Amino acid sequence: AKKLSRINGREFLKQSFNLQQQLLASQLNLSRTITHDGTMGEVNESYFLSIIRQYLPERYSVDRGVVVDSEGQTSDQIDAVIFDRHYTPTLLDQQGHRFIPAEAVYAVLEVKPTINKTYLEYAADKAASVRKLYRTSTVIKNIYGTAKPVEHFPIVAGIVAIDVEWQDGLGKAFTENLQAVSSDENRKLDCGLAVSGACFDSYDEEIKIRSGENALIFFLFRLLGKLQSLGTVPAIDWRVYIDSLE
Amino acid sequence: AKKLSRINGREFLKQSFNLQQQLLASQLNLSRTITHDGTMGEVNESYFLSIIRQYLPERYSVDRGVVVDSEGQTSDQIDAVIFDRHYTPTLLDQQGHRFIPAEAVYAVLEVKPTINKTYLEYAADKAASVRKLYRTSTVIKNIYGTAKPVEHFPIVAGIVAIDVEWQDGLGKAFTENLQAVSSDENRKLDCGLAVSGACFDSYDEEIKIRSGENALIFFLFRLLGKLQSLGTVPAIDWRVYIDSLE
Amino acid sequence: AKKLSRINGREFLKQSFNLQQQLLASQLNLSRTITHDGTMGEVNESYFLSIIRQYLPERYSVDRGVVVDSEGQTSDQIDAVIFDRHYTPTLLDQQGHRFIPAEAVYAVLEVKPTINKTYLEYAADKAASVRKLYRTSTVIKNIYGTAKPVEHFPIVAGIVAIDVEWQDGLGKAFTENLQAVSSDENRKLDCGLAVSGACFDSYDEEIKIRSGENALIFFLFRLLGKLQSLGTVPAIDWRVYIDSLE
Amino acid sequence: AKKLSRINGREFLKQSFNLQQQLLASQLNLSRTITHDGTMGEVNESYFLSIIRQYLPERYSVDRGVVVDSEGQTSDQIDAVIFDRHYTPTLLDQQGHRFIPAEAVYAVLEVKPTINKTYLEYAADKAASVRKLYRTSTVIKNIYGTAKPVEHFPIVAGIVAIDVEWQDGLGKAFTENLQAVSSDENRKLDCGLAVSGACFDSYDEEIKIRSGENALIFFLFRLLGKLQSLGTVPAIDWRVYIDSLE
Amino acid sequence: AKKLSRINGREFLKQSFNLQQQLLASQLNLSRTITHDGTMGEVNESYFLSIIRQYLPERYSVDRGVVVDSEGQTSDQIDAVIFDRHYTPTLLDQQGHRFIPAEAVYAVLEVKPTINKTYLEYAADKAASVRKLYRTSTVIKNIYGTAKPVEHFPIVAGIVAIDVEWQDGLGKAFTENLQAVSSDENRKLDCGLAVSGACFDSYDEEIKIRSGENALIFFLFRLLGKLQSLGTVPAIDWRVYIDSLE
Amino acid sequence: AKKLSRINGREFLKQSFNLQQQLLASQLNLSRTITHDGTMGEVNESYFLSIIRQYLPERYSVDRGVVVDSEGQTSDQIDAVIFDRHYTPTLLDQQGHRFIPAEAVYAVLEVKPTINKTYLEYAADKAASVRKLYRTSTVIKNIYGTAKPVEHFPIVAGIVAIDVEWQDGLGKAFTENLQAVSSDENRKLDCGLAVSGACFDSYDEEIKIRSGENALIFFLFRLLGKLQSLGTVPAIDWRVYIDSLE
Ligand SMILES: [Ca+2]
Ligand SMILES: [Ca+2]
Ligand SMILES: [Ca+2]
Ligand SMILES: [Ca+2]
Ligand SMILES: [Ca+2]
Ligand SMILES: [Ca+2]
Ligand SMILES: [Ca+2]
Ligand SMILES: [Ca+2]
Ligand SMILES: [Ca+2]
Ligand SMILES: [Ca+2]
Ligand SMILES: [Ca+2]
Ligand SMILES: [Ca+2]
Repeated sequence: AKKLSRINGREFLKQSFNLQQQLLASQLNLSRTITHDGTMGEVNESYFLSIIRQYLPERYSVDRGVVVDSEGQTSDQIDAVIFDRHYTPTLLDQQGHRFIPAEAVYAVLEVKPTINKTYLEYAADKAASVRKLYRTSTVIKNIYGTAKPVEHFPIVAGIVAIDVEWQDGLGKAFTENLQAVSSDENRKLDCGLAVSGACFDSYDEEIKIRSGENALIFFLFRLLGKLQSLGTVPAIDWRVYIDSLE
Repeated sequence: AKKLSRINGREFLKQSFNLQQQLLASQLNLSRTITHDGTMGEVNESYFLSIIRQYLPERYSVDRGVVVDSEGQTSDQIDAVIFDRHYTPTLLDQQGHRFIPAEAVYAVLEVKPTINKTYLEYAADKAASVRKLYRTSTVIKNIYGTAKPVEHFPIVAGIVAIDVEWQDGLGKAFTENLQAVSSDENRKLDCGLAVSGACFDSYDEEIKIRSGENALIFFLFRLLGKLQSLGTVPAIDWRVYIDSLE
Repeated sequence: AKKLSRINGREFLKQSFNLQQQLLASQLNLSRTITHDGTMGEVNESYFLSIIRQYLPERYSVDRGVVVDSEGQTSDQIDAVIFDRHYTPTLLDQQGHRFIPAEAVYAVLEVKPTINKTYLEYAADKAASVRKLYRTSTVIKNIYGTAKPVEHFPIVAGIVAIDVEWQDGLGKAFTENLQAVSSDENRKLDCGLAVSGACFDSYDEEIKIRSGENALIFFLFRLLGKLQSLGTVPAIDWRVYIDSLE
Repeated sequence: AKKLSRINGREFLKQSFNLQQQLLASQLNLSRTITHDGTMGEVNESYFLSIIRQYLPERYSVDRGVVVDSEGQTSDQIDAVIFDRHYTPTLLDQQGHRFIPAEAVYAVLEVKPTINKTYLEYAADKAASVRKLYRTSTVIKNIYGTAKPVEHFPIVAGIVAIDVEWQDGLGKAFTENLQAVSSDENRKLDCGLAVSGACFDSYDEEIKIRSGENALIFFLFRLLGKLQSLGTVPAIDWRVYIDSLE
Repeated sequence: AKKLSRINGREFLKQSFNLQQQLLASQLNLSRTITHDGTMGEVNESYFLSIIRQYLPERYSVDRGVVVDSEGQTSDQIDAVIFDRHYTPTLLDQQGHRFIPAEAVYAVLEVKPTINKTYLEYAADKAASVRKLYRTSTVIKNIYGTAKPVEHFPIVAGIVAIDVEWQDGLGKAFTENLQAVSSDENRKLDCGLAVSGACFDSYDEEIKIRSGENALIFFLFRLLGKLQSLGTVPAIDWRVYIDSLE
Repeated sequence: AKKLSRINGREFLKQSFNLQQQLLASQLNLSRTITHDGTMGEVNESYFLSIIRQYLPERYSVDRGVVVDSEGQTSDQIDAVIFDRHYTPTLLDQQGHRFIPAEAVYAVLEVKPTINKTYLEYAADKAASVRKLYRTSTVIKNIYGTAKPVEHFPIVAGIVAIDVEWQDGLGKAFTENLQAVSSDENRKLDCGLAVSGACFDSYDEEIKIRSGENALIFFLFRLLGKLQSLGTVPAIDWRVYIDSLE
């Protein structure tokens, strides 16, 4: 039996996130093990989806699915999409199998067995499949009148994995590979999380890396801040989703 | 067995709405049949409510009930109300039996057996019972300070039915009857849907009509756009719902 | 059997709130009785939470828990917190046991056996435990650009109880005790409700008191108005919840 | 303000039901008023459905809809069906618009403006539309082996209304009319509730009537007992719902 | 960053429970700390309720509230009741504030700061307040006919706490105090859990104690087995909850 | 616009299933297309899970995950498991990522791009990974006393796909391949569904095949019957999931 004294606010905050990080590591590694490293099934993104949905403000929705645009083009299948449903309609889909208008998307994340060159490249491919889609923006009626259309922001993209393959972790080889992957704005990976205890992002332009027990809390609060900086999705042009129909 | 090749984004969008249109047609026509054309019970609006709730952005709530104002006046029973709950309180009601402050209302729709003169007139009567109610508007605290009260918008009103009775569909006789019904701003019917495959609206001032497989997707996206143009409900004056109480 | 004629809108509004007031009185008094006036357990705040959650606009969340700040400091256990989750993250908690960032808080209420001097003082102590916590505010990206940080508002605090102990109700002795308790901005009690049928608030600076069947509807609409005047919580500085972590 | 002392268990039980009875009376009478006695819309059964769903054991499901049998025959639209979903499949319907296999049904109730001869006859017609449908019963695999098919029970049927029209309440004229209506096993009305404060049933063969504040609690506990006596629905013959399909 | 290899089934089972044990320890100890050892509020039982609800088979319901019998008698306020809702009605209550018929109860648990003599005695007092209530049992209609009434079983009772106060844990002093408390069948404590890592039960008549990382999984599986041995609650006599009403 | 007359019960039953079959075909084929025939992601089983969960009686639970036994052994990742939660505990998992005791399992289904030899073999491999796991069975307390342990039944296994690859559909080549796959009781595929419009099963020992619009309704009702014949899962031995723990 553990000797328990008292728990203070800082300690409880750390534990509330680190124990969830350990739970995610256990679940995602079970899935990686059972699927033989993603070769006999996809790593099960569901518990990651649940945790990020629980954390994120309710202005954000979180699910897996496919992104579509008003030109009829589709992304690849995306493991985790962070998107708007407060202002943007739902295309008569349901939880676990979304078909999302590109205008609604804030961020996308791919869940892979490990952070390595191969899987960074795959996650960047998924990102590009979303960022290549066309997005509309229209005027906005509000308390102060009608605002001009909001400029689109770059969609945030990342990778979530069980661990980091390089022996030195997220080190020089990692940053060189990330710099090379992110040599195309459609392919940029802004952030990533390994639930064994590492995270990175380029939100401040320079690559910032964290390791250890607080990786999840760092990843989530830093992502919160990046999302904050984006504002709300622009107003979808409803005309363009019906203009080719008879 | 059907020969299935591949499904593209445009095709999936069309099917996702047209198959729901067919499902609604089947359900609403069952209800029309069982009730002997609305004479032994009301056409069951519940599946329509579910579909429009699923489609609409989450800033909108959808339910059946009664609308009330700060003068104690009530509308008739309304089959489908699109309304705000993000800023406007709930009068201790529950799903399926709402008692809604008039300030919260964006739109109302009546579900009837068919689109014909009699049922257009009934749907216009229901609309007028809502539009006659009194609505308040107060100042709005926001990030930029306090905005002056927002001007009210006209509530949108429409009809949903199984089919269209005129042999020529939504044709010259229809537009003349709609023009005559909508000769009173309280009675105007802005839009309508027959799930057999027709829709209309006057959102662009002229009457625009669509028929066939895409009626539902047209109706929903055009309604989305009309709603977009309205902004958010004005801020309710909380004083007027308690000013006659001791 | 009661003779029932008809029900009008004003009458239904009054009943919809007064019958809920009677239900709350019955439940809270059962809890007060079973716990021997709070001495063998806390008065069960759950049904109060349900009613205020049902009434309040969906921009507000309602639950019990603990408030924490970016300095690691905690409030006492709070019976009812009205707070934001639309813009502010959730610290991986669940319903009934929240751990809430101080920036999210609009109001706090303590549930006690009765309104008397002792319990007013306890409710003021709980309020101060929340108001002493540190709150951040950052710039706000929005359709019109980026707004400067929003100034914090004073958190609203109150007391909910079964009845009022003074024989004269909320009278001269009450207002003197409330004036003395509220001689410290951190300890101010802005409002209160006794479900036997009394309420008070200082929203208009002078103390306004109501008694009888409409106490609940007065309390809720007046609180709605006070909340309205506050706007939305300022934007949390995400940096300060991770700045002490390695 | 009301003087509140203490609440004991018996008192809380009575209040928990009588206050809900008053709430239902208020809601159903609002609906009766707004619809002009059922002539401009159906009385809204939704709050009744919610209360009986809340009370009844979870082996029972409660909703509105249509009952269908394996011969393709349908009942009329039914305001409240008490039915099984634990052993009996759902025909891909949703809440508020059920399409229920006759084998699943325990009881049906019709909601009308008042208890009078006309509305008793209508409620009996609805009952007969359900009881005329064909029901199957097959062997039952269980811990002790396989049981022979269970014999069907008579479906329970009743009426729910706002009040009772006869000046003498549920008196001699009522019992004579109920005796005449229930002169056909398909048309029998086993029970009824007027939320103004009356109930009746023939569960003990003789007609038993209650009036006043405890009408709802009597109706619900007596119905519970009648349901108890029926056991679980027999096992549906899955073959008969697909035997006419190619 | 942690080195992660693979996760096997046994390892994942252990982690899935031990990490939840650590989470509960963190939460319950926060609550114990904030409330100053239960003296400024009750330890928050909500997260315990969530975990046991999640684990237990769906034949069991779990909540806090008060137990009542057909004689109008009430228990004290109970932190966690495991009870039936599949066969036994709900007395128009809601989650977090149940008013439960004694016939429905399988088990009760009290949440306290620590396992010590004082808190064992308090948990035994709570148990006795439930076990003293009167329970009915009636015949049971089922596929094989009608069974005679089922004999009542003893309600299971226990204690949940953060840790164990004795320096030697659940040792000789503990077993002597538990033996003395459990010298009255109404006061018997069958089991207990300290989330720091200890559990006990007398399910096999002798006291069996476990310590360490697997305390939660032991407690839950052993409780599952004890519950299994009880069968389903007997059939409530519906007559006795209405026999004193007019 | 379609000419709509009336809808009868048989017609509505057929449409309610066939339109859902068309919806599933559209969704699953979108997923097959976007994933390049399962090579760039798994076919999204989520909408299939939703439909079968909606249809099946509530004694059955439906989800994806991994099956585990009391020996610590795991199945492969399973796309759809039909299992018990009414009597069998949940191993602290959540929807979309279940970790299921083998004793709880009634059936398993694998979702693949098409019915062909390769994918039949893969679905049989998944089945065997579940059927190889160890299952316990203990005595059962019930109204009639204590029953001896229930004998285990063979788990049902199948395949769900978009279409059938053989030009002749489910013909001679299919039945020979199914006969060869099912030459090992652990590998037997009892049933399958192609949402383009074919289904098969061996529930009656001989292979029965259906094609066309009614494939889904046939598959679901025939599966219902097969499940019916199995009874309820045996009672899990709670001891064996904790016997290797210290
Ligand atoms: Ca287009
Ligand atoms: Ca993946
Ligand atoms: Ca007024
Ligand atoms: Ca209607
Ligand atoms: Ca800090
Ligand atoms: Ca309190
Ligand atoms: Ca048939
Ligand atoms: Ca009716
Ligand atoms: Ca009694
Ligand atoms: Ca306690
Ligand atoms: Ca074992
Ligand atoms: Ca698959």
